[PDB]
Amino acid sequence: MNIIEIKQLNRYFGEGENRVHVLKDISLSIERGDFVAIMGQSGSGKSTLMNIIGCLDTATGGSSKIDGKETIELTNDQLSDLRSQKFGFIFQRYNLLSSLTAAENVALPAIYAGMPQSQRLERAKQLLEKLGLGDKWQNKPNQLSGGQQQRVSIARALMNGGEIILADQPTGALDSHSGENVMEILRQLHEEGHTIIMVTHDKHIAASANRIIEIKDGEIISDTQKRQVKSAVSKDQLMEAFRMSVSAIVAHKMRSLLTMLGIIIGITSVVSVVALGNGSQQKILENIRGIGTNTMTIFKISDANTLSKQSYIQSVTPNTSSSGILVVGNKSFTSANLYGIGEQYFDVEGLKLKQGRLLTEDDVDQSNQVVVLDESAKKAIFANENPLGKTVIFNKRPFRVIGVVSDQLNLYSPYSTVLNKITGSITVKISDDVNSTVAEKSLTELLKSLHGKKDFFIMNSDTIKQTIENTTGTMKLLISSIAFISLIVGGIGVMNIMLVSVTERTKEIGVRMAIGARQINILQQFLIEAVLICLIGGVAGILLSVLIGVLFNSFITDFSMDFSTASIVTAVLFSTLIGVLFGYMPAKKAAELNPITALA
Amino acid sequence: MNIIEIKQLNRYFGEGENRVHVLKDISLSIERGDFVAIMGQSGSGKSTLMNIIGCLDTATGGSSKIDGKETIELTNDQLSDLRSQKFGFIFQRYNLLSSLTAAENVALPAIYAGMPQSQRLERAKQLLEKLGLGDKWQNKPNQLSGGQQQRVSIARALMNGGEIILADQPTGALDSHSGENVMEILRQLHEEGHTIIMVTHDKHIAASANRIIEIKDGEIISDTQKRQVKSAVSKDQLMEAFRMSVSAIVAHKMRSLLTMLGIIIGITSVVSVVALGNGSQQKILENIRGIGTNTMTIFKISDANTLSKQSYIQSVTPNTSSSGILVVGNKSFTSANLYGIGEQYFDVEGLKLKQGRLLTEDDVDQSNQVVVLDESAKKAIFANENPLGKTVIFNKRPFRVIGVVSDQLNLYSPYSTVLNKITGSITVKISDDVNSTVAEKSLTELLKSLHGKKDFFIMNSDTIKQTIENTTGTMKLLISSIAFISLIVGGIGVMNIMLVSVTERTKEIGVRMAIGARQINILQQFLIEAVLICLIGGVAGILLSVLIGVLFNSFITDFSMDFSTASIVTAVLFSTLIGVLFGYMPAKKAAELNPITALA
Ligand SMILES: Nc1ncnc2c1ncn2[C@@H]1O[C@H](COP(=O)(O)OP(=O)(O)OP(=O)(O)O)[C@@H](O)[C@H]1O
Ligand SMILES: Nc1ncnc2c1ncn2[C@@H]1O[C@H](COP(=O)(O)OP(=O)(O)OP(=O)(O)O)[C@@H](O)[C@H]1O
Ligand SMILES: [Mg+2]
Ligand SMILES: [Mg+2]
Repeated sequence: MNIIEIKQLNRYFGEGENRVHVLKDISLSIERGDFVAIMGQSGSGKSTLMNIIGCLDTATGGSSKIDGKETIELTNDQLSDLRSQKFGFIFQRYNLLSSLTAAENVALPAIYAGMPQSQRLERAKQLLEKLGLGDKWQNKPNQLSGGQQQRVSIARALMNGGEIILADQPTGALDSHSGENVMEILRQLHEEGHTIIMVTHDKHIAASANRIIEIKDGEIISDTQKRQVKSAVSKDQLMEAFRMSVSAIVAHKMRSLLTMLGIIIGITSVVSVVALGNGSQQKILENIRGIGTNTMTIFKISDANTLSKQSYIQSVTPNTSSSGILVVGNKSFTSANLYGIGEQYFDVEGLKLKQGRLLTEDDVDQSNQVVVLDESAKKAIFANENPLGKTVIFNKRPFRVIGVVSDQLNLYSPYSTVLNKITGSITVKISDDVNSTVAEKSLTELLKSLHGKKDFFIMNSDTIKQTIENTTGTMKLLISSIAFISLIVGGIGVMNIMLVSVTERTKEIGVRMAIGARQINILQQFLIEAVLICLIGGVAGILLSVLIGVLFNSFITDFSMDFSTASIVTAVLFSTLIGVLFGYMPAKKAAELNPITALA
Repeated sequence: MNIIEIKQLNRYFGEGENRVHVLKDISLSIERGDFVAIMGQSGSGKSTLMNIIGCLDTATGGSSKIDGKETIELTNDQLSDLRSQKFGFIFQRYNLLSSLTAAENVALPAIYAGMPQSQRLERAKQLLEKLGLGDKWQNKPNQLSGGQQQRVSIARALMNGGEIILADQPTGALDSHSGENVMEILRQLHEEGHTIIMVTHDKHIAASANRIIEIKDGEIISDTQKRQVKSAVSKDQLMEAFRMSVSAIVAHKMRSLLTMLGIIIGITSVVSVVALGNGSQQKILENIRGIGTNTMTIFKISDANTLSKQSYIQSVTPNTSSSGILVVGNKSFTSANLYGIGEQYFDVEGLKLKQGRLLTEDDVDQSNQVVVLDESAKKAIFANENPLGKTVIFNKRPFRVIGVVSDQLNLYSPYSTVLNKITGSITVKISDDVNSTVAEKSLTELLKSLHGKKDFFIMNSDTIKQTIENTTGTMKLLISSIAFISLIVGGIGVMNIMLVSVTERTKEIGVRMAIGARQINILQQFLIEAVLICLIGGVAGILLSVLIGVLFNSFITDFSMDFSTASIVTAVLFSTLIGVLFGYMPAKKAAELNPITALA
């Protein structure tokens, strides 16, 4: 019976005193397959009514029903169908996508309908033939005249062959020839049973309509008919969406490259400060560990034998000293010290080999008369001359100098040599990883298991092992809070550049919604636009930092940038989960507001 | 004679095969004060010629002369004058600024002319009266119909009363009433001696012209006259620019807030990592310094007296030991050690006061029999009981226990007590700031100045003083390269958000250029927009970090975030010098391209 039925239609804009009554109790039924012209004075409400009909706006009050179905009660996808297949909208200001060619702009409504791309380009091209722009099918909107852009808009409206054609001043910018041809087209679609509702100011145009409504001040003045009326009788979706996203990204080279370089940094920063931090910790903790060791002085040799058979004890020394008199040259250095020490004593106290060698196993087994010299008691006795080989005399008893060591007269001989050839404790080096007060109570246990009840007045020096654990806690807090900054820094960095760049195309959404796209079709390409730009700039990131590391480890002597694979994951899994969230969120808020509101 | 003289005018677009010949050897003289209508088929070259006349485009070849002056040879400011005062341009697609009201859009050309704002709003309002939009003077473009926007465009063209009025389809979107009124206006300006060149498609409109030119395919077909023709007879600048910048900033709340929060971070990051870094260095270097001191053992008392009178020597100790036997209870600890030490020895070796007191001056002056105990030789002798007061017996000679100290049987008495009451070197503490091998050769000098030629076999331990200087160099590199990152991070952060947000209004520039603004008038508000948004987000920055510091120093036990005033300056002077450079650069590249090219 009727195709459109608008009863009691009201429409307001604005917020009193800024509010205006724009459509005033409009009641209009349009007959199926009619040709209708709407005329009126500039700013009377004509475009506003056209939008509510084609489901771009929605009225403040009153019913509007397409094929008798109330539009407000329809679902958001149900509406997006009407806009793809029921309506075909020629916009007043033509609303083309500026990055697309003419042809591409025409075919676009037919992606959301889901026709194969080979068919689209040929049809779109034929629509531009019929309308006179077969010449310009490759031109983008801003390479066309206004009247050309207008005809591209007309083409697009005709692309999905919608039953109803809403034409809002479709000849405004065109000569009478071009304008007639366009009327020719519209007339033929009327003849093929389409329904035409056309806003116009030119009367010659309005004559091609059988019905002519006049609007003034939001109300309906005229209603004229020449005759009576005739009676009436997601898988590929994503392949396409991906293609959309890519050309979208290539079209906006700047926005894209900056967005992606935004994420690149918010990775390489976080990663390069985690790896700078752990590199300087290695060196700082090492500079401390090399200042002296941590040991437990027990102040027989089978005790110190099995003491050395742990993994929580790294080295062991039997100890025994001697107070006596040395001789070299004429000089006779009185009250010298000959420390009878173990195989591994130079490990246990971390003394470093300067010159020659240290006490081998053969020397302690044979009670060899060989002495390793203290740096200070080496230079004093031998001036600046090689002391290797040359002899000393401790208590009228020769000793062959076999090497020199670091500091903390001191002389180091085997314990077997001092208990055999000079006179007749047990120190252990507690491991770096094991806990200090654990081992103080692990050694109490493990030795008392060798019966002897005492004297376990066991002393142990562990102030290095303290100020390591003390400065590892400080270096953790530093690296941890520095990473937490640099991460929050370049997450906001991404959010800014993302929030801007996507909201910068909320009109592009409003167009896509008006020409048939369904809510989710938006979210498809805007997710794909994000992930595609996020996991390129991710890959760029992880391997840009790598290159920085190589540059740093090359030029930097002091410490090495040592990476963490945990940070790499964290930084990437963060900087994309944030960039995708802020690529989606704004696109989704756009696609869900009324197309016209998006269009401004 | 003539006002416009166009000889041999050619015009191409595009790059073969994409290039098109669009204006073909056009020769057109227009007579001063004429009323001219240009007609033609859609896309024949009409708008293109209109732009070259009004100095928005420039021709590929051939002359174009306004009042006989060749336009290409004019200077860029000379052109910006013509656009403010010679021409008044009604654009085809109306090209309003969307953030301005109707009135504001109309007056804008008259800021660059430099009329007082009180006069502008009243005139702009009157132009909107004459054209029918006195009702809507507060509406922004996107609160108007197309025909309303059109009339706002017309108003603006008439605002500077330009002699020539280029009107590109100025009735396209308006009813015959509104359109006639507009023709009424244009006719009256013709009557007041203005010159009118008007592109149109409507003939009734073209009849109001005395001359009617037809263009087709870039060439001139018709030329008709009804009659012959009549013969012809920076200081405030910145105040305004500032106002422009502010409303501009308030209009773009998002772009602005993000840009400014962009700089906020690129300060607070750099500053919080400099201050985290120096805080953790303080603690790490302290944890090292407290592990032991650096000293120079000289191994009489007036020597050690004047040795202590330096600022490169912090404390001094006379030294003398004793090997003997202690007694408490029945127990009799054999070969104990009684170190005869100085006033300040517990400073010199950094031993810390546990319990009671240390050797006062009165004790060393009186040779007091009082002993300070080693942590270990205190606990061993007195189990877990207070040893303060209670007596020991070193070599059948009482000693009153006066306190306890840290470690590195050991007993500490005055040197005067051991050289008087027990038996009958000089150690110095080299200062933290002075260099170590300097003082080794400053003490050689300063003591030999006390005659004595030797024995200056002076030893000194300074491995702490090494591993501080060794880890200050490592902590410098860390803080230095971490600051260098976080700084480059949030300079690019600013550049991105700035580059985007300003290039996002290159059309706004192209409009402003077409309506009279001079090149520098652009740079004025875009500098002011930057500095105004940069030195707000700077202030926000310096005092956001301050608040973070207070939060950190509150909750964090371990080390304190200690700020640098050098970083604060660096970070601010960087993040604004970069943001201003990238706020200016793009605006300036826009303002210097042809207005039409900017308009797309
Ligand atoms: N950047 C460009 N690249 C290629 N071609 C262009 C470019 N700019 C304009 N053109 C072409 O030059 C011609 C200029 O036509 P013009 O803008 O004068 O149209 P018009 O006569 O004003 O149309 P209408 O009557 O609808 O207003 C157009 O046909 C257009 O295709
Ligand atoms: N967001 C808004 N706020 C306030 N007023 C608005 C808003 N949107 C539209 N209007 C007003 O509602 C009216 C709608 O008019 P409409 O868009 O139908 O003009 P039109 O008849 O199409 O004009 P033309 O004939 O020139 O195309 C306008 O007069 C406009 O001022
Ligand atoms: Mg309209
Ligand atoms: Mg035009």
